[PDB]
Amino acid sequence: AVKIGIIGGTGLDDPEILEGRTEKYVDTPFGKPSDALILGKIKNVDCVLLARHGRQHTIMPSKVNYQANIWALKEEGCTHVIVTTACGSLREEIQPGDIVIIDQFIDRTTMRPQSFYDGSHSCARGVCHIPMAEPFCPKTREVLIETAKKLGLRCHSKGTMVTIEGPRFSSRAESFMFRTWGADVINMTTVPEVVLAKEAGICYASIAMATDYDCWKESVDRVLKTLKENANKAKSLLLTTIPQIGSTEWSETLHNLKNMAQFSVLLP
Amino acid sequence: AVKIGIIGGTGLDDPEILEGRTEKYVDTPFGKPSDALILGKIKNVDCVLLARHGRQHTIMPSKVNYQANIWALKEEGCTHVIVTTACGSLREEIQPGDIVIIDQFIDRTTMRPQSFYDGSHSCARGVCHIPMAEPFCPKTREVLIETAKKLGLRCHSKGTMVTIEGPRFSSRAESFMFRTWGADVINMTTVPEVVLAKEAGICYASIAMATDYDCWKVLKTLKENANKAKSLLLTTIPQIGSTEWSETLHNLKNMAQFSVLLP
Amino acid sequence: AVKIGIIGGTGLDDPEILEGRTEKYVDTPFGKPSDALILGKIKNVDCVLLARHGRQHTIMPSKVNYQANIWALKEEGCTHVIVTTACGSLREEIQPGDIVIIDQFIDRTTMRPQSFYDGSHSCARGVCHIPMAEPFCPKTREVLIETAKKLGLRCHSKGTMVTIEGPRFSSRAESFMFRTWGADVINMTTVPEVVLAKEAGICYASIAMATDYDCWKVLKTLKENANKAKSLLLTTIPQIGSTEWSETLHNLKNMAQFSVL
Repeated sequence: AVKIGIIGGTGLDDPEILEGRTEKYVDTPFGKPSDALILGKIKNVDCVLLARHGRQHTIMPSKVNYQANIWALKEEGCTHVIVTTACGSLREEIQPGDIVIIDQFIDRTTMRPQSFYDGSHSCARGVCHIPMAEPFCPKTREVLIETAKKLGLRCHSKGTMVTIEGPRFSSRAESFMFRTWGADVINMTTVPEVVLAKEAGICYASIAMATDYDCWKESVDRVLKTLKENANKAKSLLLTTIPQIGSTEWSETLHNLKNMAQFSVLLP
Repeated sequence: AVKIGIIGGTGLDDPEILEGRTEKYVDTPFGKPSDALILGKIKNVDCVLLARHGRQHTIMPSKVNYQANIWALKEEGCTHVIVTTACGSLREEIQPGDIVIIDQFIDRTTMRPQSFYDGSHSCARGVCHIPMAEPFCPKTREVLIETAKKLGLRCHSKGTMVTIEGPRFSSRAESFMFRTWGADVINMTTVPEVVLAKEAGICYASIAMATDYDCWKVLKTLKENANKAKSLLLTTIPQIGSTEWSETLHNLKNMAQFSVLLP
Repeated sequence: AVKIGIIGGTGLDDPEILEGRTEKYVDTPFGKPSDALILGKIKNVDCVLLARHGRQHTIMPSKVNYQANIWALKEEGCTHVIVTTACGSLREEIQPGDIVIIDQFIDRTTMRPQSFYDGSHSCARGVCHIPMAEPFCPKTREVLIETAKKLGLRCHSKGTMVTIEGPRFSSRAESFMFRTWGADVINMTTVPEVVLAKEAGICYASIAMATDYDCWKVLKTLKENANKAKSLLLTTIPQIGSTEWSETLHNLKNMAQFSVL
């Protein structure tokens, strides 16, 4: 019995994707989420859609309440969270329009809370050191990859996302430097989203859409065109991927995530 | 009608550079600037001088009000902001006493707001993703570069500045690490000043003065550097005032306005 | 005359270490330290033990009040602070159970104040730029190195620590990239602890105990490390007591004072 959190970023602020949709506002112990939860369905599978930046795209990446967002999805009984993110490419072979099913991340954020266990909440007591060797759910990633192959989508099977604080773009020096650190794509929103998802014991996976090369590489209209196409690629990828997920067993996987998440907490 | 904002850093807390000096505190939606603005002129060019750390150098770099400093200068009607910075050298060929007219930076700061568009000020609404592929004004830089040449100053034409949070200096491991990153010089104040200037649509350039090599390899050199930097400024500013800036300024403002996503 | 501050990290939250335990809760202009200072002696050397995370290990690395901790140890008269840290290893040659008398750090923290001189406390006036070229006391590190040999402990003589913000662990890609930066071991507590000890003019060194390989490549080896660290401390501290320091502290004290503008 699965329930799929879906976080929609840039170009997917308010996407018509769910059947039988209901609007639901919640509060959480970490504050309010970016916008109403959108309860709904794809084929037979229960989904919950949420606009990372709010449905009018009014919340900058530094100010996204990632804690509230993941907590609200957890609380609504989500088993998976699949997200999208418009990103810059740091690699010749990752072309504008390409999907990257990222497997790793490099944190360059500085102002964002990264744990539920901050010692200030009684819903999250103790000190948690969550493991990050494998931040993304490999089975959910496997299905995303398989399904994009089916759809005939240009797709990369792994990649390391460097997440910057923003809101500014990179400098050229930084773009070049990120390359030397082994980053493949860049954005402002993966961290700490992915980190909090692990703490919450939720299978998390990210659909990264390369909207353009970052400034290392030697037109707004071209970028907005790429971005709109990318959004439609991502929409089908989700529409086709989510029913595949709803047709396999997950209690196996989910028991191991819930355990890694409990076992990272140190009691007083 | 240019008007040059000038931000004095280490060694330039309280220089006497302007004619017809006048002084006033000013307010901004972002808080108090580091100190009173000093108004005055260099030849026929209107200038605004501001001490980055206060005139008594009382403000540490993580505590500098970058937003108010740049907003103040903008509201005063500045077209340009030319700044000095006392830096360390990460490169053998950038010798103590050299000037670097930097053209890139790497961010190592952790505590500083980098945008006016934080969602909480009526004067800056929207989400702004400002491009930083080319963070300093190349045209302002080019005049600085040419003027340094005419003055016979040891001057490098470009360089990448790594801005650390501070106020502590870098470990030796860190200094070596920054070299592997392609950093050329190191300081505490370039980020976010430079980012906020672009968001403001002001032409920004930075005269960086190597006081020493960083620890991978003070006071007297620092005094000589301020005097070279002051000379560069006195000679550059009348050149900026004698050339045309409308298209440059129009390109900056358009890029900035284009960066802003409204509801 | 010397007095040895001792900060105990993970596995050393409340060690049975000092002769004649006297419990002293203090306050500082930066807040309360993680817990009571424990006063005591080891072979006639005046010591002050402190639990980094509190005696029940309740405070996470990001929330440790490093300013209150260093300041309290300093007011107490400490000439030296020797600390323990439970770390990950980023090198094949640094195995679980090995000790590393670290000599460098790479800062990867984001949330943490790294100075006393913040312009808001009158006990610490002005702008201070503390040199960090040699963050750890070479004198104190040597004594620790010799003793560890004398004790039969696997021990590396130098090493660069990367201090990440946490509380999460590193991703693989971060862990590979730290190696290429030149880090050898990875923790969450060294920075700004080391930095504040320098400002304070106190001799600082750190016993880093590798509990595992970080993910580029358990609870048992931690308990064993704890023991090895206790030993190293019990034996190291009297050697320091029976050596001369006047010149070292003078130079530390002077560098600290000349860093303030």
